[PDB]
Amino acid sequence: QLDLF
Amino acid sequence: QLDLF
Amino acid sequence: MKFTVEREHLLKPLQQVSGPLGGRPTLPILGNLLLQVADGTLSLTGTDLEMEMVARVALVQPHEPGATTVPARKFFDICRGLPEGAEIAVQLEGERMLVRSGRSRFSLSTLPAADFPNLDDWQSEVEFTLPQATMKRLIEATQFSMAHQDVRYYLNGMLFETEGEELRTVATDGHRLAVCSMPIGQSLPSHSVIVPRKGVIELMRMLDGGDNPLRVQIGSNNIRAHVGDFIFTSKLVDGRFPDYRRVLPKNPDKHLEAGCDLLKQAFARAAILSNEKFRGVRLYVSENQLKITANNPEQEEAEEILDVTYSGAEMEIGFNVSYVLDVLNALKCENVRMMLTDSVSSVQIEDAASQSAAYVVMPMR
Amino acid sequence: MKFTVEREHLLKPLQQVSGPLGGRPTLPILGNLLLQVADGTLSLTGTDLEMEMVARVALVQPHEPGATTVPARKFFDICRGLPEGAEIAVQLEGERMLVRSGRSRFSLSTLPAADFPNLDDWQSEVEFTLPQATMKRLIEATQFSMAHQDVRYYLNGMLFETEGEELRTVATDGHRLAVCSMPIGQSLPSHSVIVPRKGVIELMRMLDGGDNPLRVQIGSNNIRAHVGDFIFTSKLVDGRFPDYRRVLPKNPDKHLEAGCDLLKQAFARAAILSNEKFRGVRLYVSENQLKITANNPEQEEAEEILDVTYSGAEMEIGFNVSYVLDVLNALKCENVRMMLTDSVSSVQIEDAASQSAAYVVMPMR
Repeated sequence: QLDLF
Repeated sequence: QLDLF
Repeated sequence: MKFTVEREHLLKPLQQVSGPLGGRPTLPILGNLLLQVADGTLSLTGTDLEMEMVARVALVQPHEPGATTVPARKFFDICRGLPEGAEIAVQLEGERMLVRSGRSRFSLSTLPAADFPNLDDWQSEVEFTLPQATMKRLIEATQFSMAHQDVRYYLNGMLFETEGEELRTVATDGHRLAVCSMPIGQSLPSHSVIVPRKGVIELMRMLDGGDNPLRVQIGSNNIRAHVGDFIFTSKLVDGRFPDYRRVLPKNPDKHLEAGCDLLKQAFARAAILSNEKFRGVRLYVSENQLKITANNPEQEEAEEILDVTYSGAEMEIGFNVSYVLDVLNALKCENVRMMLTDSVSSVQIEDAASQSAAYVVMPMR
Repeated sequence: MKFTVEREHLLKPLQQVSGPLGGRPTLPILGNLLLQVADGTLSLTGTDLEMEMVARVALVQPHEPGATTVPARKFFDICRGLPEGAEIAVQLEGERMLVRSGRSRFSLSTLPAADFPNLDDWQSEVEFTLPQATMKRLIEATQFSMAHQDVRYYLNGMLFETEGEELRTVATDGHRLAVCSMPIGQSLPSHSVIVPRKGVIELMRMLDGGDNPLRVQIGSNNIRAHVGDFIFTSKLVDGRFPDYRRVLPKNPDKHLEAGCDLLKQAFARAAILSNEKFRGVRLYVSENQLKITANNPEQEEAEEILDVTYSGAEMEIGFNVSYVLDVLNALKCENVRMMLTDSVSSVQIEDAASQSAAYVVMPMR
């Protein structure tokens, strides 16, 4: 899971 | 609370 | 094993067989459904070891016999998730079950059919058929009176009793009792069995409401119900249920009649200000009048006065309001009859227009 | 303190002030409702020390001014439990409040009005009015994207942003974002505030659906909403919300369009066989086609193939299926547009026919 910020 | 039997 | 079936023919059977199954099963195979293809029929079985639900689905489309077990929730969700009118093609391929419909493909893990729990064979002692509505009525009329996780396990179930042409249900928690009798139209031998809580819940759930009659078979330690293409089987509770006949007030001197709704609403309001743990309310019966009072440890007080039909002697009786409300909510009639003896003896509550169901509540000192 | 009011005109106010008053309170007085009679108006107040609910009921019948605090749930239950059209006569009689209607009588324990928490007055910095339906839409379009008990506390709320004639809601958990803009027909200064989860829930709860417009007033550390004769006040989250404008993909090269339902159903089915914790699905985008795959640790596999409108380069992107489904369920439109960059960059999802709401979902690996 990658983060938006 | 009373009992039935 | 292989089969092709319309989604519509598979949905209700999958829902029904997933019934005995809970979120976290004891054994992993208990989270699975047993699928068996044989003679143009797909059998689906779900179990929790105490009870089983078997559904039979007719296969019109080509099929190959065989058996396997698949995760119930995942398989049901896949079929349910498929569009209306979808054709579901199922095939066993190794230790995986393949589910195909349109451009949707699923591979589910299997557990061997041989590992699936087999409920012991038994021969039916008493068999009868009855409308679904009759079974629903018998259960709904008494279910709430069953004990909740009581140490005396025999009270956590429902007694099913056959006598003459009547089927009767009895449920008691030791403080209150519910008894419902319904004619069956078949002369039956005298049999008395305890169906566990979960079996009772399953019996209710299986009743679709429709035209299909319900076929009941009772053995010495098991009960079976057939509805359409479903077969529910449950172990019975091995215990001796108390005699409801002894519990019933013999000749109540005092008879009170009241509108069920007005009586229910007055008790519901008074209940608000009763002890949160003991739920004690006081009933003051007098000529054509009922006064209900409640108070709690915070010293809050409720009072309700109703016009009732009563002509006997004035008396004060204490009751757990929850027990009274449970009866009034189970009744679903216009008027109710309360049959009283004295302040230390049980009340019998009924439909004023029907004796088929009787409710016995022991008072509070 | 004394008042007489018609049940149906006390019900909604009690439901709106007492409804949010839930669970075991910190202080006992927090479980109470402040009742104040003054100038032909009955004020009802519920508080949790942070959020406040005040309702004003016009007293068209004789009344005596005064104030007290009564258990909220018990008082609401009494009024609700009374019959249709009932006249509720209330009077303070010592350290107990008397509630009388017909032949129903209640005495409730009181706590002094002076002990009731009085929230400090504050000055509104921004104010505007808008239809209830607009507020409902703004919240419902983004609410699901709010973080659940995240350490970055400012993400557990919803940003309310005013800019020109628009009101905008933003919600993010750091993985997915939801932004909804609605024109409000009033020129507003540029303001940005974070409303806590519970304040958001209450703002939704207060929307009756009816003709009444909603008047919002935003202060430095508080927000208040007026709907009819009800005033909801909440403290704001003191934090800096991330900039949604930066989060939005700059100029995506790839654009996919699909029927929302077909897309949703395909994802819902693939979700069944995805990792229960990580919910990872894979999307394979190709000319006019989408292939969705999912597998879990038990090596179960799901595959879905759909016809989409896609004219671009073939790519494979991983997503938490729950995040995708949440967007597709929040959309409630015929067609959706997915705007993509690459496999390691966020997707923007929106209604193919509307830019009012945008959903940004960060992929996986």
